[PDB]
Amino acid sequence: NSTDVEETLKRIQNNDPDLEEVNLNNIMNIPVPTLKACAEALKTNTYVKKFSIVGTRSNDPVAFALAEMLKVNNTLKSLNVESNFISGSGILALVEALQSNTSLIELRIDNQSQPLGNNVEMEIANMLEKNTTLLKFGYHFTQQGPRLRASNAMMNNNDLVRKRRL
Ligand SMILES: [Zn+2]
Repeated sequence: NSTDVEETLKRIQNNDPDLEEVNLNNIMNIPVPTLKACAEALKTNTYVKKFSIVGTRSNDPVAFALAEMLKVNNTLKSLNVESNFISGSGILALVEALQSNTSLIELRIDNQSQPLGNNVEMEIANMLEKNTTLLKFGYHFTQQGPRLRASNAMMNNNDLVRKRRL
């Protein structure tokens, strides 16, 4: 990944119309403050459609910052925070943000360092049922109950798109 992180941050902040996709995947020396800055910048950015920070050694502070962003941003379509060190608290914050977001259609939280746990999984399933705009959720539920409810929620949301198309 040869992405210029600082330049990318600047473009997000300036709402550069040519920046539709941000991929910071596998860049392992990005300071958390910089990732936090990207999240803050996205609050007012209207052109970035995809934001990915897979394997960036991100943690809860970054997840919470992105959760705040999701409640304000109404243009980002896909957020990927896979393979990081976000805890169940950080992940729950991201999913909870969906209660007040109708733009995001894809949220990938899969493969953090630690497991979420049944209690977090159950709350997530509940949240996915309260949001009707998300179409893809990147995560493999360990528990059957939450797994089926989430599978059904995503199927329902996708059916909505089909019924309202054109
Ligand atoms: Zn998984």
